Amino acid sequence: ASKGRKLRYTVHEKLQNFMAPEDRRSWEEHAIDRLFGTLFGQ
Amino acid sequence: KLTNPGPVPVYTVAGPSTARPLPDWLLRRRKRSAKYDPENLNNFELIQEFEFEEASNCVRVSEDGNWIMSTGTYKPQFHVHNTRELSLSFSRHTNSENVTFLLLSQDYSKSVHLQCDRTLEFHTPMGCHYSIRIPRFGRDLAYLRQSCEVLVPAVGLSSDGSGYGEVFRLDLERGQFLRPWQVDVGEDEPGSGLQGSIHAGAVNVAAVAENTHGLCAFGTSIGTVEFYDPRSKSRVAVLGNQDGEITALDYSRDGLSLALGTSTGQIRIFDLRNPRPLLKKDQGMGLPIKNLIHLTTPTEERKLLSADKRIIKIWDEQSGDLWTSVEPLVDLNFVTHVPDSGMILTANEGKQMHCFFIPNLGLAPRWCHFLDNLVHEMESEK
Amino acid sequence: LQQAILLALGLQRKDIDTLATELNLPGSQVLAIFMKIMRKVTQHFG
Amino acid sequence: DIELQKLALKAILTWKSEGIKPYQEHLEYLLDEARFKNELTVLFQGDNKILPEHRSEVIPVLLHLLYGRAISRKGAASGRHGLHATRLAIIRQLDVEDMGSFLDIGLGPLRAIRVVDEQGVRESVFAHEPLPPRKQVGLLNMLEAVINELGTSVEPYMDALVNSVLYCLVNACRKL
Amino acid sequence: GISRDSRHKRSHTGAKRAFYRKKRAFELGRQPANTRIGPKRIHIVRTRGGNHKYRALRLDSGNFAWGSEGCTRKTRIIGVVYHPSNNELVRTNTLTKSAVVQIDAAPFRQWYEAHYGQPLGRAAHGKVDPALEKQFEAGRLYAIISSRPGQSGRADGYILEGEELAFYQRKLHK
Amino acid sequence: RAFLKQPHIFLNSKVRRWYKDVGLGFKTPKTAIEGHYIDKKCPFTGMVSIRGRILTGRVVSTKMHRTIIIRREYLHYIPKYNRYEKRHKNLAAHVSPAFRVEEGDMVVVGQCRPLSKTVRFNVLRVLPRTGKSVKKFQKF
Amino acid sequence: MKLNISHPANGSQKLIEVEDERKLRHFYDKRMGAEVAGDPLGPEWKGYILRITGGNDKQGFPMKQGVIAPNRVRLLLSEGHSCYRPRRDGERKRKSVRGCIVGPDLSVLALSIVKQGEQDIPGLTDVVHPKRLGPKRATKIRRFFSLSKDDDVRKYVIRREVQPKGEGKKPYTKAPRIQRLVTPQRLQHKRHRIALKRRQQEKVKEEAAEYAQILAKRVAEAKAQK
RNA sequence: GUCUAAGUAUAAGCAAUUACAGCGAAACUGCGAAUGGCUCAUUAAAUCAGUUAUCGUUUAUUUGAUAGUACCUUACUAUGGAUAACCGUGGUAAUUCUAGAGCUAAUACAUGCAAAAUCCCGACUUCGGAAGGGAUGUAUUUAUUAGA
RNA sequence: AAAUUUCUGCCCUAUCAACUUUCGACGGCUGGGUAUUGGCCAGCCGUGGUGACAACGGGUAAGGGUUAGGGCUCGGAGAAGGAGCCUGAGAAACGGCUACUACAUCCAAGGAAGGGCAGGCGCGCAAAUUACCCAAUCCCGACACGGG
Repeated sequence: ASKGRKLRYTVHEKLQNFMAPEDRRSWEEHAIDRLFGTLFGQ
Repeated sequence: KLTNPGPVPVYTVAGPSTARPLPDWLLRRRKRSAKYDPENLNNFELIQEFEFEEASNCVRVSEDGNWIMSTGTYKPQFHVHNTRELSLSFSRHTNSENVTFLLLSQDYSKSVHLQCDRTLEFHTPMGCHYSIRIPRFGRDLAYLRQSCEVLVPAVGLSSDGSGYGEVFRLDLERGQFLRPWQVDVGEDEPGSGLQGSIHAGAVNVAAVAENTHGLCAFGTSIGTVEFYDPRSKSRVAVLGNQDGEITALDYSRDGLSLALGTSTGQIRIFDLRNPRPLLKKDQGMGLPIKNLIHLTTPTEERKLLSADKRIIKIWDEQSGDLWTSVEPLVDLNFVTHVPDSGMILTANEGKQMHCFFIPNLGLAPRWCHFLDNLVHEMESEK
Repeated sequence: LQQAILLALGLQRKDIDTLATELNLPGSQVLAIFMKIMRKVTQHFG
Repeated sequence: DIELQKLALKAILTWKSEGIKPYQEHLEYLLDEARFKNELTVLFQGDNKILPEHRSEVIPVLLHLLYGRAISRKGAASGRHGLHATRLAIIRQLDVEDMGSFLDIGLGPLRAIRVVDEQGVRESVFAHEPLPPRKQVGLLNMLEAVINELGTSVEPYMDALVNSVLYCLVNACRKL
Repeated sequence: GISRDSRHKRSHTGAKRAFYRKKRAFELGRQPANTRIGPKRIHIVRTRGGNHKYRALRLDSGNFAWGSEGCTRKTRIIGVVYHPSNNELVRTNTLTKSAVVQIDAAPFRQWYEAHYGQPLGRAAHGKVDPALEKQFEAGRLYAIISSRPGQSGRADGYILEGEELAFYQRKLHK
Repeated sequence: RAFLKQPHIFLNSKVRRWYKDVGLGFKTPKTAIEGHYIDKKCPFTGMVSIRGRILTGRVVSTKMHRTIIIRREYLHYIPKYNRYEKRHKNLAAHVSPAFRVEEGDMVVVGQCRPLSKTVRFNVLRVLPRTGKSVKKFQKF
Repeated sequence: MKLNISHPANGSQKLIEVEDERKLRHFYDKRMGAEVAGDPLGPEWKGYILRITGGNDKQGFPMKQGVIAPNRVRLLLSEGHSCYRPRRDGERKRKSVRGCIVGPDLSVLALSIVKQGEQDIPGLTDVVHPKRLGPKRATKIRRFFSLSKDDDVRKYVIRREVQPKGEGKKPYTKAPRIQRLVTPQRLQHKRHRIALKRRQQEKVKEEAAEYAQILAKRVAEAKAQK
């Protein structure tokens, strides 16, 4: 209701096409999804 | 240009000589009315207007390394320099004292900053791309480059839904607030305002890597690090019960060993799967460490430790030995290094931003070649 | 890095260009570093 | 003289001592005429208060300079806000052992004075002057500031205080 | 871009309007002062009629009033305790107007034992309220800033006593 | 919150209540005199100054935080009809807790400085009448 | 790179053509204001040492002191700097400028001998050049001549003789109108100022006393009506 | 752009019978340029008009007044420095580009110690004029008291 | 001088009855800035506020005082384009600086400064001075003179 305190999920027109996603990542994703598997819990 | 220590000499080429300087108007008055004989040779500048007339908040050098963007306090603004040409490229102003910024592009063409008046403001060399007012107050910032999305910790509890605490997030190819990443801070007073309470209710630090995996590491004011994973949109880990508010959060060059630190001044180096600390150091006094990042001489690895008591200690990691320590004579709000080598830049509470050179760690950078000859001139002096 | 430079000319015996390439440096910076080397060996000698 | 005091302080720091070392910037900021009061409240009730270890090493130079700064007439204004509030705040923020050493340096000739003997009145003492009346009225202003900013704690110096003030009073009533 | 105008707002009828006029120099809004803890960092700015005001941003010592007995002294600042507006101001420890802040007790206790003489915080006219005496034995009282540090360059105010004292101490307990 | 206080009357003294008249033949009510409510926007309690315009009228809305609305009707002369045409207005004023507030009553209000976007005005006298809802109509 | 070397204690300056950058090699890597001996320059330069004060490179860009660069660097300059006179006041104009490091790329080098050697340079050390003006303030002249409190600086002035037009007339003397001279007129002006001061104050005293007796009379008449 | 008896003149500027004197290029200083008007999408009680109010505000310029503020442990004593213009050595291809070296002034920027001083009181009083009683500005901010 | 502010007065239209709360919409409390009052902005909560007496929306067709009369008087945005800054009593001058963009000038190729109205043509055939002075009135400045 108030000034900005509510997340008005409004599509922002100039804020729309700022930066293209740049996948700068060094590993092969299998290392890390096994890693997130056997983190502290496993 | 002086040197603080004996064995491993640091070299403050520039900075405030006096912790309590006079008013600059009276200073120039006494200058223009008084006869004085200063050391014209060894006292100099590298770069034009390396000050902010009250203090500064945050500095970064670009991925191209050619731009020095520094956010400063009085009539709040930001100085951007081309360090290739050793001068201000320009100096553009804002509406309140900035908290912290980040550069999107490899050059200065795209900047964003969290600003104290609940805002996230964007900047091109043309001018200002319009700011976004976040709902609740925040501390720090991180950027998902692989899928361009700014994320920001928030203090206090959420209004509806759960009572965890949140990390606001907005994608750059989408334009919307996607969803606040709910990170549990703890309990708060039910009879209060919507901004939370003073005693607790804060998520403080967030760290990520952008060459390795880059897990979303979060740090909150009960001394707790949490973890989220990109492409999962979900929490991964809750770990690290400590006493102080966790202020440091930084991945190493491998992407595995984490080096966090708590506001008691207690630094801990962890392995991502060993819950036991790889290393612990409780140093200085209780006045909180602010910034800790890894840094490498061309052979070895070492670590920064910046505590706001004018304490900047470079420690070793492989041995844990305190390699060096400097007293920058003033309170300081930000520390960087040159990723090339050599220089350690520090935005301060003082008038002039203060910077340092170390020869035993690295060389004079690619835009100041003769600084090696300057420290050689100091070597001829002593 | 002084020890590497001192190795690379004093016992590996090469030139400033291949030194610039090998340890990743633009120009006469290594020449200024050996000027420092000469300074320290002279302050030892005598 | 402020210039005399500044060259004096330069020779004081030419005496290289570890007691005077961590406060030398405070001494320079005291002698700098544009930061006197604020450098004083940097010295006291600041983070860098005086360490009691080398406090004995640091007291004489700072008390001497502080006396000279309370005496110097140039930068002072008119009225009470000229130099009276300065001496007021000085003795408000000084210590009682520091007050004893301060009165020690303040009383030049009357530090060792006797006004009462085994007899009643020391007329042989009273029929002489060591001082001009300018320094006498300055002495009385100093001790009035001492007594008013001290209160009760004036007991262990009384044997000098009453002798000094009563000599000045009896010289006054003789001159009237 | 910051100002004080009303052209961007709506009417009493709830209706908005363009009424677009360019922002002018008598409508000026100036950037705020976050007056925080540090050594003296005060700027001076000329204003309408060239009139200079003092924007303080870092301040160390303020003058505070024990005026129920008749003195005020320039003491150091410890840090903010509570701000009625914003917990974020309380977080970053900013000095604003009407801000309850802890301060030192040494020159006040010196004046007490210099005038009355009775030791305090360690006949009948010398009388300290017991909560104030708790502050005295703590050596760090609660005063309040009643000056505008951004618009006067200085932190002047009065010590907290009695009813407002218990009120704000209870609010600390809240 | 903070503590409500008369800004320059010394309370924490060991050894008053300031209330001023507005003049102009008005009487400070006893609730404004010694009633322990303190509000900076009341004329007798706070430091606001009434001057310039004096008005009256009928409340339509008592249900707001110390803010009523006066509906001001008048008979505007349309020349095309050669007639007097009823035109209601809507006014704004700050309500002191000093007066007893009724709905539909004739309330006397005087002008002070602007205290918000809307409020420039303060109650000085209330006349308790049996006025009905917005269906009623009278030139006033 | 040619060398303008000045002996400022002699008041003399001299540009000299200088070849042999081999002989100029020791000037390299030198900040301005730094001390370098002219002994490796030439045989007439034994014992000579000098500081470097400025210079202009090819395309004449001047060299600012205190800037760490060897190349030409684009700076921004405010009012009170050298190398730049401001087009208007309060003006910060951005301009390129050569850096402190004496590279190979210069055209001239500004130097000043701060200490001679035993040789004398036939055109630099040999010719004396006086200050064109002596001091004007009486305390300055008293300080130079070390005069006493009575010595009449008025006759201890320095005069200049000139020959005017009119087909070779008599010489004419010139004297610089000493500023800081107390004249009896100035003393009278001080007297006049303080006289107006005391006159103002006694007039306030008179009007206050007469207003006091007037108000006493008026309240006496008022309570007499009462 | 800007000069009057009333800012700073050693123009090695003119013109003459002793720090200075007249005329006076140059330079510093102070003032100026909140306008003269030009272009073009408009402004539908928001401007605008009457009508108030500032006990809610800033004001170079005008004239009117306008400042009691000593002493306050040195025991000793009508003050500073710059620099311009000026003289010279240059650079570059060079523009309001200017480097080095040497000068000098302020209404430019800067500091600033005689047993008196000045108030309020006055007992006694020959209008005598006074014993002797007390006291030492302004600007800023906060608190208190008075505001009869 | 500048700056807010009060009551009234807009033209037509319901193929415009819901609107505001969608940069708060209305309060009141607290802070920030402003020369000051002010949700003008920042924290706290309350509930609004307007409208069939015509809100809101649409349309563009953008008058007042001097009274026999007519006359006579007064009457938004930009300085190649966005963004930031600088003097002054007063400018957010369009006077300047800085960046970005876009032209575009000289060059010895390394560099360097800069962006106006008026006029004539506008088919190959056509039509009103390229006048002069500040003499008066008025305006600005160290100022009787200088400039408009």
